[PDB]
Amino acid sequence: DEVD
Amino acid sequence: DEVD
Amino acid sequence: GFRKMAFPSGKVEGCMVQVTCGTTTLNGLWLDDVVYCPRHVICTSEDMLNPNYEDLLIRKSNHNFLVQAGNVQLRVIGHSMQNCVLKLKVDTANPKTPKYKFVRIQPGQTFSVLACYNGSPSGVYQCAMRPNFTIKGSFLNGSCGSVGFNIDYDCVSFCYMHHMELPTGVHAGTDLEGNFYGPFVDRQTAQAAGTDTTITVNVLAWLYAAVINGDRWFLNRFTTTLNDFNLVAMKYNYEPLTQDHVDILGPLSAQTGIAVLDMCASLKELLQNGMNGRTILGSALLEDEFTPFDVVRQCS
Amino acid sequence: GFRKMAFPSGKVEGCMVQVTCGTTTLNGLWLDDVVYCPRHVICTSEDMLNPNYEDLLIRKSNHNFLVQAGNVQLRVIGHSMQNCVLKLKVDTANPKTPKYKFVRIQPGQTFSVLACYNGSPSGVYQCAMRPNFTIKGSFLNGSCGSVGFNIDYDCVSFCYMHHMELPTGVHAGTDLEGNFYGPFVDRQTAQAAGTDTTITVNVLAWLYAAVINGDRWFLNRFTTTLNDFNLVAMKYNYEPLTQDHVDILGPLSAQTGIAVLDMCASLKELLQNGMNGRTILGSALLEDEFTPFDVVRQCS
Repeated sequence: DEVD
Repeated sequence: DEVD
Repeated sequence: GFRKMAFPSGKVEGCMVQVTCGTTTLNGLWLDDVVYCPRHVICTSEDMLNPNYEDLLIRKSNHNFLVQAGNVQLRVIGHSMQNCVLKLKVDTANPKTPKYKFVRIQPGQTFSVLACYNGSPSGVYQCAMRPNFTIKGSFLNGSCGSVGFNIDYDCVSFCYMHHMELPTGVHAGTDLEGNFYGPFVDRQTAQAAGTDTTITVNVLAWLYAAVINGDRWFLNRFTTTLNDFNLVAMKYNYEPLTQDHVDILGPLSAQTGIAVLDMCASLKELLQNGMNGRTILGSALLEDEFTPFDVVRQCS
Repeated sequence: GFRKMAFPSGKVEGCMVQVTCGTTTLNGLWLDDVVYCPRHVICTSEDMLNPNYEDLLIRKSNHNFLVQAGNVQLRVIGHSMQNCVLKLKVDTANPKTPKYKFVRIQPGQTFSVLACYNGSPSGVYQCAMRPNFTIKGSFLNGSCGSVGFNIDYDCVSFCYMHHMELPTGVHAGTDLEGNFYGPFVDRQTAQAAGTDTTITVNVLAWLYAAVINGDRWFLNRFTTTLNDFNLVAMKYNYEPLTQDHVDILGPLSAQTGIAVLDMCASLKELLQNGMNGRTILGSALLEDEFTPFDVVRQCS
């Protein structure tokens, strides 16, 4: 998960 | 205790 | 985990100074042309038992007070007392003075402490005003005069100054107008705090935080009434819950789709049966130093 | 209680900026004439699965990057990549640039995070680099590019930048030269962390803190060897202790008059028998996010  |  | 965060401390750092009176050194807060610190700085070790602060302060000259802001000796041009807080007028307005108010907070409300040693910022931590108006905190090496604060938009709300440690090793102090929180006096005499109860509304905020972070084992089928909850609460040294506390939790209820009285039913069972060797957000005890406002802030 | 304190955050606050690339906004660190942030800001939701960062970055112009420092739009005059960190050259040196170094920390070492939302400081917390190089922390609303730091005398040591969350919900990121801590890559693919072990030397520091604060019930008559301690340690997912860890605890041993191998014997029994419904510094679990250095700092 690189959101955000 | 009020030290310091 | 779910982190107990302090407010960023920068706006407070630029206001912390050293205040010395004879052999006594502690922390002061330098806002505009005024340094605030605990008045007990003017006391000799003798004096602390039954000080007459008016007589002690009358005896002091401007030059009995050494104020150091980093490398700069500040010039004291005036000395006065507002309740338990000493007010030193200096000949220079703090050029780092943030926008600020002085507020008096309620028991159960949270705030950040900038812990200082001899006027030097050392650390920042988040705590609650206990229901008995004490603060569990900092080890205290020259921590007297360290201040508590909230940041509201662009404004520092100063709410607390550390004055002393009680027999139990908890801390007591004043608002920035020098009124104690709780029934304490700046006198070296044995003073009892009330019973320290758990801040129920904070525990509920934190169970909400646990659900938001996907920690859900403690949810049960049951509901309860405020009335029946509060009978059990009082048995386990938990503050009674009111409708205002219910209303305050509304955003966390709505976000999670868990009614407040259903979460209350979850807390009831946890109190009655304990945690059966399980944990919530990686704690084995129920946490009460997050307000409903703190959880909403950090869950956005 | 004994408070987990963060370093004062002021020197870091004045360096935090917003970095936008298309619909992607996250936090940047503005030192001299350079903004550092995670390179994954240049990625579209598609791109995140197997990004070619060189190809993606070649496609971007200076004008594809919007840098906001408070109310000021900063002018990007250059864009480049150091490993996983994007480096935006701006036409203005940060006038609030503190003295700073970039350091790479070790697993078990602690540091402060200034958690930021869209370039705005929100909160400060103290954490440890887990033995598996992950960070348990902040809820993460626009927390990408938030930095970890120690203050050493007058110098900010930047040691960490948040890049991503792993399946387990722990966090991973890089040093300020853009090298990941642990075996992680800035790619939206399933990535496993190692086993997360307890930082034994930190647990021992904290038992020392408990004794210093007069919390003494867990001290026993027994001693132990490092060898026999480490067999039990490994059974309960605790890091092995070395002679260097023994040496590091020396000041806490000497201050308390409790040999390190005697405290080790105390920890052995606590692991084998649990806490029998008792607490240490008001925790029901053994705390491992205080280094020996942290306890010495705060116990002075």
